[PDB]
Amino acid sequence: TVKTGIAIGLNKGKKVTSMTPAPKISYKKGAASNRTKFVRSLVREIAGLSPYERRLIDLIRNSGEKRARKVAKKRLGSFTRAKAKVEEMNNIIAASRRH
Amino acid sequence: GAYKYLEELQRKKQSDVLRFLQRVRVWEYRQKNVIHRAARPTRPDKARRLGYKAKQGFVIYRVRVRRGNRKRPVPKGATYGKPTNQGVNELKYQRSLRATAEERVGRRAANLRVLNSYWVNQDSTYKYFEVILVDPQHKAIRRDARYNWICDPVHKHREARGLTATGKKSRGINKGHKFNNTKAGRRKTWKRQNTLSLWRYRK
Amino acid sequence: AISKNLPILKNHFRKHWQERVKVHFDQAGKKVSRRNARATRAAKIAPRPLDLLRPVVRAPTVKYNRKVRAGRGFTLAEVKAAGLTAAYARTIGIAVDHRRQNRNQEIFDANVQRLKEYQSKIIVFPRNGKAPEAEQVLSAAATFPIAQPATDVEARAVQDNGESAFRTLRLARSEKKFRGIREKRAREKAEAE
Amino acid sequence: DRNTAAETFKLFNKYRPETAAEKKERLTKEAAAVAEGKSKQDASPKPYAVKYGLNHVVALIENKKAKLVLIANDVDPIELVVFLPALCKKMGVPYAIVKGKARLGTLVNQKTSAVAALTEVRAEDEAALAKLVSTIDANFADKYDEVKKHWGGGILGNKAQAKMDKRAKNSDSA
RNA sequence: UUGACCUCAAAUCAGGUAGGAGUACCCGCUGAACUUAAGCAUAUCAAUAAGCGGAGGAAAAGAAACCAACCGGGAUUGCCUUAGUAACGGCGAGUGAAGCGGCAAAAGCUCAAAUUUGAAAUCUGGUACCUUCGGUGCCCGAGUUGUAAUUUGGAGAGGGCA
RNA sequence: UCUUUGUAAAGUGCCUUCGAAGAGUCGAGUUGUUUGGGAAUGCAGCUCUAAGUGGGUGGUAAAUUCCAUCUAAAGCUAAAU
RNA sequence: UGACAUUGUGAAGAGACAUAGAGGGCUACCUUUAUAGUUUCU
Repeated sequence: TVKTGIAIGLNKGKKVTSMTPAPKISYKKGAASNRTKFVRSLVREIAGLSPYERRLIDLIRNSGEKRARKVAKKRLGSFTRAKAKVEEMNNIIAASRRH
Repeated sequence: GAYKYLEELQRKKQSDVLRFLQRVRVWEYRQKNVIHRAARPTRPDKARRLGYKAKQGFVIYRVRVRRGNRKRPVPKGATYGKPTNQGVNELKYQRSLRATAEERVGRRAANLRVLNSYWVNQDSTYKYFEVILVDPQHKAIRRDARYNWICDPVHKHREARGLTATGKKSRGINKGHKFNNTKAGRRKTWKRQNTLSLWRYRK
Repeated sequence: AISKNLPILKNHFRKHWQERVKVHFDQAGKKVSRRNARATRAAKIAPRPLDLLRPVVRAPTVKYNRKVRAGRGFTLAEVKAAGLTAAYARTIGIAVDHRRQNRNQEIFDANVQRLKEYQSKIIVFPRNGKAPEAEQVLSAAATFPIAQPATDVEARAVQDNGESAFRTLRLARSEKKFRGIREKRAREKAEAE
Repeated sequence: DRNTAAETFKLFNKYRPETAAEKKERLTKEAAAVAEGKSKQDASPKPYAVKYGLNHVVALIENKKAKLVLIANDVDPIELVVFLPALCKKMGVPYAIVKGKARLGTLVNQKTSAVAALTEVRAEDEAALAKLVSTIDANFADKYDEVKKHWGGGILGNKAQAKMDKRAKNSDSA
């Protein structure tokens, strides 16, 4: 991570003595907590899925993951959200099959 | 700790329970008055998050506003204007349905101050909001410095001046490069960068 | 219209600029008002140095990389290494900045030294004392100036080894430009047996 | 049903909280005690009261402290307690949907409680509480999966029932 | 034969509050055209005038879902500058910011989301007393569908040392 | 000035566990308006509509071996203007 | 006029995705069978 000590190149910049400052707590925002995981599991167990997720599950089972990703991209925002949603539906069907 | 459960459940807008509740509650609100007093918030967690506290001087008002575009309120067709301004139908109001909801609520309850508002329901014709208001003259708010800031005259009709959350969002009041036109105020910025500044010794 | 050989000038005066004309007639009066406000605030805070102690920081970009200037406040790490809590530093006149980090040991030492100097050079009156005033000074900035760190000696020994420092720049630029293509070639050669 | 509701509310009424007059009496007696003997504020016995408050009781269920939890059915926003049977099933605390948030409010000396809970009991009625919990669990905690599969509603008005009755009668009358 | 809750009412009920004025400046909505383009329709004028709503002595903004790409700065706001520039534009007429840099001024923070559960510890009002911008007895009420203390991301949360 | 409501509120040289953080909201599309913001700067209407090492941004539209930087959808705040 | 939303609950026929059997001397649009990812109107 050290700079090369010249003005042009891949790690250009002055060669200084780094410090790696103490991480801020605000950088811990994406971290899952036991409280929120417990609440979310209980809430999903008491609420249940939505029509587009039901369609996604049946699409994964019958048509396939590529078509599921296409429809999830259409429903949700983007490809990253579609990927996360289709993988989540894969988790759901895995849990359903196991028990 | 039921508020966490309430909020997580509310996020699941498309579940069977929430669809059923949405149907029945939207019918009930449609059958009630356009602006009416709500005895309690239907989303206590949302109200507390937005600043409502279950104490005397805090009130909740339910309001519904018509959805859709803002049709230009002038036929006669006689604008003698340019084709760029000729459009009538697909024009959009620059303030949110939330903003007009709380403006109507504040005009109705002009003795209170609009603290906040949130979305509760919607159908094709209407959107439904609940407005949290505070009484600046109740002593339970005038004392107890946690909320007496709103009893100062500078907060008269925050909903009208666009100082609520929806108002600031619509005004564009945000930090960053994407809001260079609207950070300190659109018109203030325009005036500052269209002023001709002349010093005694001309620079 | 357009006429003889002249530069093309863009005088943006097609709006109602005459309404938005701000000629600064109040420059002298406002300087007097600013000095009066400074004096009045000094009289109000009569023992205090009229401003907070600021840290030394580096200017961000590559154009001002060389300069060292005055920042907003000291890092929580800096005030900890000096030996104070953030709240007490704020209360005895040290500007504290939470969001600024120190990834740099040199700047860390410079600001810790500034904090130690300030602590040595100030006196905190007790809450129940005789208030031994000490002829208040008016500028922590003027009594703790920012000095540019000395990077090198005036004379040294020539250490030449034969790379000309231009071939080095050219090669470093070349590796930066072609690294992705080289990684491509390496990955393709590993993939195709 | 009414009988077990009566037994449960009798047990809870025996476990009813302390009134304001009793609270003032207790505070004055503790003031006298710490004045004369300088007691460590523990001369008063440990209280045995029914825990109320939705957040308090939900936290108690989360902590598994609650022996038994009564959930009203009249809460105007159902989402306040609609997750409570699931929480009680998850944490293995017996729950009973009871009739009357006003009844629970009278139980806890208010107008409306929407939830009540016992976390600790006295030995003199621990057996009664266990007997009550057996039947309450028989109704609610073990039939939870069936109750979560069972769909309600869908009942039509009197005239509509009569109309479908007439149609079915004239259809199967051949 | 009775007592509650929920919601919704009524009263010349107890006490309050809102409206209107002014509007130079301030916060928004709405919104043109004359004009320029040597015509003209996009553009320009102009995110202006007129119209509407809402404040104060200032308002607004404000302690980063920022700027950056550096050896990194560090709430906001103004001035100098960036700069008539990067960009936009029948790429025509025209329009057109921002980071850095210097300075003025500088100030920080708090709610929701946590069980006080060995004690709603909170608060309006009525009635008494007094040192009355209020403070103390008592009473009713609000409030557990959550009022106090505790923590606000910089952090912060059943304990123990010199 | 009458006096401290004599168990009144604050830090590390060692952490037994953690660390709740805002949803018709981000985000996507489309429409209109607006911006210097240009495969779309902000705003608004409609449709869809999330997630937890997640989410936003990184000024050219689209999987990533890695980055960097903040922490939104709640709120108050004098001075320089 | 279409699509989507408002918008929630049940019924016969028309297109592919026959893995196969009815036709005319290295072979035409071609009526028709299991209908367990699908269709809107009469």
